[PDB]
Amino acid sequence: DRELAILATAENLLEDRPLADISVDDLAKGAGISRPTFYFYFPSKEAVLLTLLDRVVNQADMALQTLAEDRENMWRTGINVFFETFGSHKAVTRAGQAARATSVEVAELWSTFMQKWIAYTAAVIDAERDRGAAPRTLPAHELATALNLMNERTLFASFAGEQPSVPEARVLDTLVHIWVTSIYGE
Amino acid sequence: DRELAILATAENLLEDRPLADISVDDLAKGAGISRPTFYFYFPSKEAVLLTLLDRVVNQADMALQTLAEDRENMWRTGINVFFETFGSHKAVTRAGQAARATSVEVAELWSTFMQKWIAYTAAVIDAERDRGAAPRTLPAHELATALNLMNERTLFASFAGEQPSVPEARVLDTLVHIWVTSIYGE
Ligand SMILES: O=C(CCC(F)(F)F)N1CCC(c2nc(-c3ccccc3)no2)CC1
Ligand SMILES: O=C(CCC(F)(F)F)N1CCC(c2nc(-c3ccccc3)no2)CC1
Repeated sequence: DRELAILATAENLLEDRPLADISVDDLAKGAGISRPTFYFYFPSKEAVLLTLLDRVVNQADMALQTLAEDRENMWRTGINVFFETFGSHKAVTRAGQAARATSVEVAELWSTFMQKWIAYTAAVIDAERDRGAAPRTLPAHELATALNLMNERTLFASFAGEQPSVPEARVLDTLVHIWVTSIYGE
Repeated sequence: DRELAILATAENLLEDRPLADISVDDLAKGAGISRPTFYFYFPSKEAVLLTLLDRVVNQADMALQTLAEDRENMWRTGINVFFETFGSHKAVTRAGQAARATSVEVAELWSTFMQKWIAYTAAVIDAERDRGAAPRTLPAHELATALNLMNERTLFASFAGEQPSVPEARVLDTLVHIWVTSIYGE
């Protein structure tokens, strides 16, 4: 509604600058509403970012669910959900990652979804071991945890152009290599 | 001197609480000096953390240099330098990681050492490929980047007891598995 215009404005401004340099006034002005009208839809600019991040993590989650309904290509398509979804929302991903430090709600959102994505990873590794396609090496949930944390750090360093980082055009191939060798390697 | 007592005090208090809840007064009081005497040695409590982190990253770096003067055990000993060094300084590591967001000096320190550690990793992978012990798969510097970023995120999640995290007692074996399979796996 006006809610969607507030969310579009905040995502648009986050591309230009950090949430510290965005006023509820910029957000109201972008959405064609007054400041007190903003406060009807959101308590803070921090609450706007939480909603933007909730939409992006659920978009990734729903795409992974769709997939779940050649072993290298299987993992590549799964990693690609996160590459494309977060890569299509870099400003929100970057701001949301930074807000984990200062928002308990943002930290718990991120934590909830990582636990879900790790549990799905471990379940697929377990299924691969059960069909005899993968060796019983590390505990599957521990392997999944380290690989998902690798993806989190690597994808977000690439998207931010951090030094150091894998170039964005090389990051999917890099991560697929490490997943497939670590999951199938004896 | 008095400098060492300020640094010992700050590391001691960081174990109890975050740098936000430590006053220059706590630091002065711990070191048996006055507040203005503190300002003779350090401009801010933020400068104390920068020095503490510089000492820890250089301790790791010097231990790695010592090492550099069975392939699974080679990588295990190298990863162990970082596990033991950072694991022996969890309060400083945790505070230092958080300060990357709000200190350019802390972010550039961390960046400098990651670039060095990635370049050393890539050089060892290159040497392993040159002696025919490792296959020419991914670009060595891209593989090294992702593996080092994996270690950074995984070690620091374990030490902080984040949810999710690999249990501290399982994190070295977890990371050695993923390094050896990804470096030696075809
Ligand atoms: O990368 C992230 C999370 C990234 C983040 F958010 F930063 F951590 N992944 C988490 C989920 C992984 C997965 N794929 C499949 C699958 C199942 C069926 C068919 C195809 C694939 N199951 O689990 C892909 C990689
Ligand atoms: O884990 C980190 C960095 C961790 C951080 F800081 F979080 F990123 N490592 C970076 C350095 C790696 C390495 N080991 C050896 C070696 C050489 C000779 C003999 C034995 C080992 N060469 O490179 C070990 C893992």
